[PDB]
Amino acid sequence: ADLEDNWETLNDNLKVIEKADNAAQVKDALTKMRAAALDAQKATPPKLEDKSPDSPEMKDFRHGFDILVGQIDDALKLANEGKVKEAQAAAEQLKTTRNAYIQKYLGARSASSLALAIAITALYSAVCAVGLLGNVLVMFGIVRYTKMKTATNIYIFNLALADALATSTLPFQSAKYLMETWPFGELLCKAVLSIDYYNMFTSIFTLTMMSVDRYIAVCHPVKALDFRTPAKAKLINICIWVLASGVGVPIMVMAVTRPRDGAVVCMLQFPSPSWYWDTVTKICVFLFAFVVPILIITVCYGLMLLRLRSVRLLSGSKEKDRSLRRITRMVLVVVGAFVVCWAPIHIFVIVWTLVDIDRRDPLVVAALHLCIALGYANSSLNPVLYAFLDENFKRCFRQLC
Amino acid sequence: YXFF
Ligand code: NA
Repeated sequence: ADLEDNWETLNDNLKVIEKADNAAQVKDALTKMRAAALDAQKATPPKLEDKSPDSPEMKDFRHGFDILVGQIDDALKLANEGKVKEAQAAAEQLKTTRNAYIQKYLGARSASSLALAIAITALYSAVCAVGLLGNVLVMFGIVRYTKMKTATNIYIFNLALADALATSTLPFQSAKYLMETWPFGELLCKAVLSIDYYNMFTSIFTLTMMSVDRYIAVCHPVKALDFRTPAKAKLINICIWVLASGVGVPIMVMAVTRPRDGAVVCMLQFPSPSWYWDTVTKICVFLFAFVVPILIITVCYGLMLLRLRSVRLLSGSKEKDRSLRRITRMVLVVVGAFVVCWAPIHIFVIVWTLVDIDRRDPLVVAALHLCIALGYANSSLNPVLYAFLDENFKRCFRQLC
Repeated sequence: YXFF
């Protein structure tokens, strides 16, 4: 909204007036405050939202700004006469008046803001339910059944684990959005934030390795016998988690809970200068957990197209050939679904971080949160893709229901 | 992803 901005500019210029050498600074600050004040007076504060413009509460609210403006005018009169310190003193009085008579009306979130929290809570809940149940089923199926122990399925186990973990955090994140605070302590704050990064890194790294596995199964059938075993897949899974802990561990450490503006926030506290390391991390995340892995996957499939399209006998049997081909198609589809789901938020974050966009615009904030939600949706979508695209997962699904 |  405009009100919160106008209110921020009032505060910011009061601080300018406190530490000011000369009357020009004071006059300029006061004049800006007056424009903000007049603008603020035209708003409907969240606490009086959908109340009549001519209601007692609205009249009183507007009246408070007539008083502020009157005081800004007196302070400005003084500043124009050269009387800096008296103007500074007069401005200290605004702060009192403002707090004593206008403060009450500001504070709350708007209905639109609460609407957003409810919609997010709705989506996160649906995602959590389908995602958590779905991936726990996949993991149970892979362990429980002999026929499931395959190199490709061990990789899938790793995706399901990352997705199970990621979706388990959503109810806590939902609660935060509804309550506008973090009531779960620091340890669970550390857990939720680091799990977010683990999901992103372990997932794409695993999809990269599934693409490489497929590349080897198709273009190097003889060497594939050497490389493509369940045990080695498991080994690569572990390596993926170890490697991803290069980002995961720092995040555990930097994740803290702090009291701020009457709430507890769970946040990442980067070392000084915070803005610099925050931005280094974001560009690193974007490159090493999205762009570079996608190049590798693209290359792997590019080289596979030469053999997949321009041949007929890949293996020495009909059953194996079609089995090698559909598993390869599944991996591409799972990869595709991952990129579609994650690309929007990843682009948004870079734009949000680097470009001067209106970060308080209702539409931008709605779109952003939709894009964040789409990233999590990937986790609930994947179990359904395995059921749709793979013979043994369909049979495992049907045996359950 | 992402957070403050
Ligand atoms: Na994932």
